[PDB]
Amino acid sequence: TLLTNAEEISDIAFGFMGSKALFAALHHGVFTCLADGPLSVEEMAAATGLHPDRVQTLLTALASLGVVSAVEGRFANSPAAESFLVKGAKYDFGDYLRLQVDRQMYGLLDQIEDAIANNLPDDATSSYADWFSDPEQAKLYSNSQHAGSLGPARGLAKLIDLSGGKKLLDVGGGTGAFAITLCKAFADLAATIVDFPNVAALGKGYVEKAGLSDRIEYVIGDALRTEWPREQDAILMSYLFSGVAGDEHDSLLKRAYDHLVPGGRLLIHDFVVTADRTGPKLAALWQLQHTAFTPEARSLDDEWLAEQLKKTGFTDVKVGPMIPGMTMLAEAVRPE
Amino acid sequence: TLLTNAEEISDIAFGFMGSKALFAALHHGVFTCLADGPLSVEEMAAATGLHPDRVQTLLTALASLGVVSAVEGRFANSPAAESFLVKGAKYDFGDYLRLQVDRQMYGLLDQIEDAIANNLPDDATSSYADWFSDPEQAKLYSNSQHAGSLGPARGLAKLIDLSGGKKLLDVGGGTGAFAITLCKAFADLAATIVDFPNVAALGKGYVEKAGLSDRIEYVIGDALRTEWPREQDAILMSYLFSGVAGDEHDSLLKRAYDHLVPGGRLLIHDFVVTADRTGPKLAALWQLQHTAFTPEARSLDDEWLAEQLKKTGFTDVKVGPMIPGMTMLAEAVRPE
Ligand SMILES: Nc1ncnc2c1ncn2[C@@H]1O[C@H](CSCC[C@H](N)C(=O)O)[C@@H](O)[C@H]1O
Ligand SMILES: Nc1ncnc2c1ncn2[C@@H]1O[C@H](CSCC[C@H](N)C(=O)O)[C@@H](O)[C@H]1O
Ligand SMILES: CSCC[C@@H](O)C(=O)O
Ligand SMILES: CSCC[C@@H](O)C(=O)O
Repeated sequence: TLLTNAEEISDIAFGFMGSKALFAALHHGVFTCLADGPLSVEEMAAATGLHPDRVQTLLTALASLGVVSAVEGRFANSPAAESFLVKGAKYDFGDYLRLQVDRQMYGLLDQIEDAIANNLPDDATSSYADWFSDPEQAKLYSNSQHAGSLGPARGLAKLIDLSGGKKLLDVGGGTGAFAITLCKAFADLAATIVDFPNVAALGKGYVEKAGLSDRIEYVIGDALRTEWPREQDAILMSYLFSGVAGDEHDSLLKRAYDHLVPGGRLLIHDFVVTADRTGPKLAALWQLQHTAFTPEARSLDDEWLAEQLKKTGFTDVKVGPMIPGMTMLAEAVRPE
Repeated sequence: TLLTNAEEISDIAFGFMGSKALFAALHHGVFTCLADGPLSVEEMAAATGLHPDRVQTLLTALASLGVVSAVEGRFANSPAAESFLVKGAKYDFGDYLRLQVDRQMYGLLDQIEDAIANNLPDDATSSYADWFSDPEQAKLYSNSQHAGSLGPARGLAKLIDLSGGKKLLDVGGGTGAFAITLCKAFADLAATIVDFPNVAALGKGYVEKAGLSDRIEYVIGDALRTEWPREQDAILMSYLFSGVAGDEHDSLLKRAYDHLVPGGRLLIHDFVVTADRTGPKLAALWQLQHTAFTPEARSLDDEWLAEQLKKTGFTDVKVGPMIPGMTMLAEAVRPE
């Protein structure tokens, strides 16, 4: 798409408003109340403790975005709302949306005007490290991040083969949604996670809870200033490049390569744009979001990633989509 | 449409990142830099005083949104960008977006979770009066609004005839964009604008520099508590109902009626949704925005509006589109 109307510009300009319609509805459990069938404005006001005129305004906004249906003064969940937004649904993720995206990201992106200029004040969150210094933020971000990564981890376990008592290193693997998943999935697979203290202390909870403190250890600290375990069969870097300065990118690949065993695989999951750089829109937007608290970030495209993977010494380099319209998966092999 | 895919939810959830892409770009003069022709990342890094990497991330987000094209390594302004976002463009409204919408509205919407629950915190901005008592806030808001309203004001003059010695009352007419424009058109017209002190203080500047001091006067204050002149020929309310407690809607129509000579016209320009509450999307979302700082706002719909107008006593009551996909205009005549 290339914009033509002033209205089309307005569509983009006021997109934050629609995001906040969804977010607010989530906080007040709107889609959960609709789960048992259509409701009038007044029936909703009673179910949520909101004033009728306010719900009318909230729902009207929702209906206009297709998130709910509006038929004869009664509103109902869209199929997508029933699947993904109703509390308890197998695929529910309203909580990732309202806690991490709304409570943290929305406000945080008020920083980009300064960030894309590397003009941040000191009283701004300028890194993951700085941000996570606040344990209750670290826990707020991780807890939803974890929840959100479980699905993609499963999809991941279906492509790669870690069978054969192997060793996994997840650099920046947070609270362990990917390692925990790949370990439960693969026989005799052991894993290390490199992540910051406050995050690491939270992962240790998720890992002991899974009953896997025998197979999964944290090397705690800043990955860039902390020794990794060498001779690993597989390295996972998921949303690491995005939250890391762009000058680290080359030496990040060299290190991954150096810490691999011959035939070892490197796995990079992240917001990646096509090389023509016209999308995918969700990934480009998320690159920007990360830049808000990572002013030195750069933009990963699939071509660049391919080429630098090869010039690092990797072979069998492949790049494909993971989270539809949002992330990609790059696979690399240190040669046998 | 009625959404079904998790990616469709995602489109909306992260729509706010795209608003911010546009805004950050306006703040740094991106499109004005692309005004003379296509540019590369280094050149754009140069003209915007941004790092080539942060410009790449920014422009890439912009391309995937449609705001720019991405060709042979060089970025270009979309046609819409050329004409609406380039400073000095005949129809430029970039400053309205980055100053009023980005610097004020985006942050204000952080209140809706509480505002929709009629439970804002004491430190929350909870009305126009509250908000504009801050002169910097009033200035920032009103210099943009004046600009974004000049075009629609010309459109409104072309739709109506206020000739032959008329008196116009513009309630919450702000810095007088409309009034100035309709006075410029109809040489014998006199106007009266009713708006808050910090706003009127600005308006007078815009009025004097137009050479209209003799024909346009302010009545400073909360319109709800201040006496309006009587025997008017037209009464304009443009974006007044949106930001006012729903409590007060009936009795605004009545006063307008009582302050009109027989055969005089009431004009209501505002974000109005349709009675089926299906849209327009943009009006529905601005209704939610105003509610963030007007917790007793109610949804203005077209049917209610025409009905209340007849209820109050008007005739020749029509409602039609005004700003495409965003606002409507309701015309009514007090019987001859
Ligand atoms: N320099 C650094 N050192 C250690 N951890 C880092 C880091 N930079 C970013 N991180 C961590 O990288 C993680 C990014 S968020 C994603 C979590 C997980 N890898 C997943 O895919 O679900 C965060 O947990 C953050 O704490
Ligand atoms: N209760 C009130 N009394 C006086 N002015 C009010 C008001 N409530 C809102 N307003 C004003 O109405 C204006 C809304 S913005 C639009 C201004 C102008 N009528 C235009 O359409 O371009 C603001 O200037 C705001 O200050
Ligand atoms: C930096 S948050 C990205 C995580 C998101 O993709 C998810 O877990 O669904
Ligand atoms: C408070 S929004 C101003 C109205 C808008 O539609 C414009 O044209 O500027």
